[PDB]
Amino acid sequence: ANAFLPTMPEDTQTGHVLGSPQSSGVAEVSDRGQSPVVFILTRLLTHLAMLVGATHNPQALTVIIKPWVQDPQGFLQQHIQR
Amino acid sequence: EAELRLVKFLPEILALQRDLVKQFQNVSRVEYSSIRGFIHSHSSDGLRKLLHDRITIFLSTWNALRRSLETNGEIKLPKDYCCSDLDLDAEFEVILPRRQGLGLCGTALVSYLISLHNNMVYTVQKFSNEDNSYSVDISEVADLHVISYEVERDLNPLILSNCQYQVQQGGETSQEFDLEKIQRQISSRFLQGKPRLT
Amino acid sequence: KELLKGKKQAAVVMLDRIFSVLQPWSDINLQSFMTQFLQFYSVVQYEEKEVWTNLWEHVKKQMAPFLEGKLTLGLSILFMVEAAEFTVPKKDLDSLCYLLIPSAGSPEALHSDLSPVLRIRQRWRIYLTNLCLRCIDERCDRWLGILPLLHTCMQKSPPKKNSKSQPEDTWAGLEGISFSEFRDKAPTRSQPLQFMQSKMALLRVDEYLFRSWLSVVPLESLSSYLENSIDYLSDVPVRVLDCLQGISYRLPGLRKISNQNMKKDVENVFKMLMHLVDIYQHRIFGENLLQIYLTECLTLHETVCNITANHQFFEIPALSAELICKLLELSPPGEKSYEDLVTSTLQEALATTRNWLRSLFKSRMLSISSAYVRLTYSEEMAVWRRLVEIGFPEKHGWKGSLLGDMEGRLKQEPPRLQISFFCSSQCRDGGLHDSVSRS
Amino acid sequence: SQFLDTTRLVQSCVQGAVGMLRDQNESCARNMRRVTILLDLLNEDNTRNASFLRESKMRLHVLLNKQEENQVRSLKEWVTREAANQDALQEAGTFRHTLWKRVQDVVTPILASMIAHIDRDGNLELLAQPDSPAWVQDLWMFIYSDIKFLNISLVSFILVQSHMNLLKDAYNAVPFSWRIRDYLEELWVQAQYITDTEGLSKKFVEIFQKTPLGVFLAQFPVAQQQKLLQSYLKDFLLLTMKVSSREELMFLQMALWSCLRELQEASGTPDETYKFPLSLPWVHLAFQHFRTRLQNFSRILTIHPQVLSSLSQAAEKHSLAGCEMTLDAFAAMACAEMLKGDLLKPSPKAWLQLVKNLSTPLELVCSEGYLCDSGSMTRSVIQEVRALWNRIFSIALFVEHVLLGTESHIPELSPLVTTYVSLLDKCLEEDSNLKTCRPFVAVMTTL
Amino acid sequence: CEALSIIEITLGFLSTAGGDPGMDLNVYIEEVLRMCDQTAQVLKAFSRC
Repeated sequence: ANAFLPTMPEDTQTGHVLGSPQSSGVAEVSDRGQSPVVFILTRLLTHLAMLVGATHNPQALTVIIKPWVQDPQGFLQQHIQR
Repeated sequence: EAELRLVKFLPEILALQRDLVKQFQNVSRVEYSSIRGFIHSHSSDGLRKLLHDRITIFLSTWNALRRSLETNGEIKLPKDYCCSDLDLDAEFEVILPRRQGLGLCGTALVSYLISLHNNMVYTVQKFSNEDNSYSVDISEVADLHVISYEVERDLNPLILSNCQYQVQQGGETSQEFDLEKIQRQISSRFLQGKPRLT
Repeated sequence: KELLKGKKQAAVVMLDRIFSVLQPWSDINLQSFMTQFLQFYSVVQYEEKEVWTNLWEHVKKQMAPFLEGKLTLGLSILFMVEAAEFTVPKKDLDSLCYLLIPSAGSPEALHSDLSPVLRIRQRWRIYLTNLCLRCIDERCDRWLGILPLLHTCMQKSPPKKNSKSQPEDTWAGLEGISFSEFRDKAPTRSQPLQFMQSKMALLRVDEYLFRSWLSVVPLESLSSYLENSIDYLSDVPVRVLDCLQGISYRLPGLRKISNQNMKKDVENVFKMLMHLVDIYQHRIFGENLLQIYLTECLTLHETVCNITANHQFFEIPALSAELICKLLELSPPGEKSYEDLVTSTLQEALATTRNWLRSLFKSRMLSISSAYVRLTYSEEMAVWRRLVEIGFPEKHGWKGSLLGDMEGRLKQEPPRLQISFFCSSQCRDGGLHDSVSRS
Repeated sequence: SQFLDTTRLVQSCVQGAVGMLRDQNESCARNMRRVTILLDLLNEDNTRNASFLRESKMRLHVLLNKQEENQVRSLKEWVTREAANQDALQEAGTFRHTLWKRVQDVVTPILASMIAHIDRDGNLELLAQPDSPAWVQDLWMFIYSDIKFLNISLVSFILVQSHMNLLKDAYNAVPFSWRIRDYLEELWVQAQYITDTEGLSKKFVEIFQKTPLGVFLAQFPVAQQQKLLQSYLKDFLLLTMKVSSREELMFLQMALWSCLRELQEASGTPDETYKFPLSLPWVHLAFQHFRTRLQNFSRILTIHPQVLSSLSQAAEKHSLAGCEMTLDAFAAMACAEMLKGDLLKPSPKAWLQLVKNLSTPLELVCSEGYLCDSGSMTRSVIQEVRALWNRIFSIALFVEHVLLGTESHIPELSPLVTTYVSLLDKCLEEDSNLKTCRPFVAVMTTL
Repeated sequence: CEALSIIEITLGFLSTAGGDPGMDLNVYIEEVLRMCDQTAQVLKAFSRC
């Protein structure tokens, strides 16, 4: 419940503050102190364990993941595809 | 790399901001709601399409870069700015370059491009050159002052020109990146001979 | 003559050749025809009438497929006769203008689909304006249907208040036409009102045409224009703001009112405007348009008090104060911005009425001169009864103020002659608490 | 009318109008200067100042008339609104002084905004000079006497912004630099959208000759037109590129004059738009045809400032700026001769920074994409610039590869390789073309 | 009130420009910024400043 989740950007800003995966944005360069390969691998393992927890009780992933209100499954499928 | 791909579009958005400063040097008087209503409020059709091209460039750069600004920019800006994809029917005050409220979009974007460019030239100018005094202002930035290239025409053939193939007598194929030749090629075409922006 | 017959045959086959390329419909094709006709005119006993003889012989032919069973013919013949500077007959103004009238083009999306044909916004403007001024001679009936063409290839409608934008040519959107000798003449040509009765559907194709038709109609046929266009205002209850702007543009251009005819005409126009206000609702006042209506009715009051100077013409400011009464008594209460707004507009309106009353009463009252004491402005008590009887809200003034004005006007008279006039059968009609009689 | 002494009113409001203005807080603070200027030229003695009074009163008439249509007519009745204002009456004493203070406080921000629109960069002093010819004051009192060509919108401490980032007291020589520049660039965008890029110069000069500024400048005779043309050259270079000198600006003015004459020498003989070669809009055509070929030259004068001194002999020994845009080639030649004169004299390290900073512009000039077309002499000069830069750049690889290496690691080999620098220099002055056999064999044997 | 208007104008001038710190205020008022005669009373007041 509102924990500083791993591999998120930082200026705190808890949660899963990331946009739609069909974004025209930059390639998500690694943050404050980390190599890019460890960053994208840790992001991938993180999104896999949040999705495993998201298949059980999606209301807790609505109260964790910030912008949507509709569904967790397709959003994270697009993220795992990317 | 993906942010220096878009420094080519910086004199265009500075042409935008100079024309808006030159046109709208007022306060609480601009009565335009949305950008599309202002763009159709011009009679000379070439200037309409010119503003359309520059605003399409500005919206594409903004939709690209709107995630590093709130975590790496020095100007702390809120989250009601970059939580949507901007379009031609959005609000009009996002292009007038103010410094406190909702006009931090244009100013924060130009200042962050200047800060990225000046951080990388500072890294170059600390490693090997050790001194230079070449520094130009932001009043005469033409196209030839910013780091500009393309990836599918200008970056990929230089890097592809330095993958070296080595075959031993036993029979192998080792790919080696001789980093000195790629450094000398990348340095003496793009990122040497450039100013330190103020 | 035999070479000229071959010249005519070459002309008819080249005109057929450039009519054959007109079947694909794009601007890229249309750019080529101006290049083809310029080179055709460059290479051509050859008088200048023989060039126009071949052009006039074809143009009579394609009315027969097109009058019954078609915009590209009129733009093509405009390119062909602008391309030579050639006088047309008056009787051919009956046909060529009908080639431009956008029948079966009633959606505006089809006009935006026809827009990429005519993308350059500058050459055609001079072309349409010279054609308008060329056909402005006394046949002049069909040229009102060319206006929907020249109102779709430029900027949208400016919604601002009057005397801010510019005078009438920018609001209406003509900018090259001297209509002012034509609304003010001997109107022997009333065929525009029949043409506008017949061709009503063109009001669906844009927003400029109702405004430009308002600035072309004569005064005695303007009330008929508002009665024939009730249902278009039922479709959109915003164009009465355009009616207010058109009358506030049209009134001060007229000078002082001197006849009974203009009295009948302006009274008829004000009864139809009050009628079209009070039929529908305060849905006219929607989405915070009320302030602009208030500024327009104050400007309209100011421009109608400045053109009445005979005091038997009190019916017209009487109408213009019952109109602001009706628009005030319909609006919704929201806060105190509306309350300060209604107080300020009512104060300025009563200030305008009082400054009108001080403008034409530049002498005394009840000068005797005959031992048969009579008013010098003989129909005066009707003016005071009429301008006092409109019911403003009485938390404001209008009754503590104008009656005090009348009291200050009455004590300027000596008491003997005043009392002799008060029972002289010209202070008649004690009207059951008629408040000027209590005064 | 005689209802109010308007001249006394304007002269009273000048000081309070000018004292609210501020510049960018060091950019030639001229408040007392503007007071002296306006009070010298708001009189009725000269017909210059009389016509300026009549036109300033006409601009005040139309700007207050557009300003007071927004009023609700209870503030238009200003005498009655001010007599009901008790505090302003008892603050100004009598009634007529109170009314005059009211008209002064109305006119004063309008005059201040008017000075903020006129005095953009120094346009007033062109009236304050003596011995200025008829084109200066005639063009100044043509542009200021037109409402539609020169809009003045209105709005406290109002900001007037500088455009020329100028030196001490510039006073731009054309009477309005910025309005003609923005008008001609609007005309440029409309001209290059209407027609194609073949009759662009013809349509651009003809659409210039249509405008009222064009038919105003045509009745000037030839000499004032030419003086206006060199003045507009100098101010256009000060407007576009910030240049930190006086004599760099003279060489750029000859260079853009060479560009304009070159572009007028491009077409053979139409002689109908070359019945006006001495006209304003050619400047913009020259810049829009040659912008990189000027800007690179600006960069080759901004990184290396001393080479301009060498250019201070060059036009005295070549007599350039007559036929073709040639100053880039002599600046390239003078810069390569400066680097070939010394090779070691400040230090080897500072010589490497100076040659690596000028590597990019000097390599850009010797490319066939930059020099699209010119005469054969400019192409011949670029081949010698190519050869001399190939020699200097090969020396730069040799220095940065062996000399700083043996100055960093093993300081026991420098008096040998510093001799072999001169040995490679003596073997290479004859043939500077490494694409053939003999200098390649010579460099291998020397190594 | 007249004196306060005069000195708000002159402080608006003295703020965004330079000033000689001597030079008694009348010889600033009538000749430098060329101000006319408002009233003699405020000038007899400002004579010793």
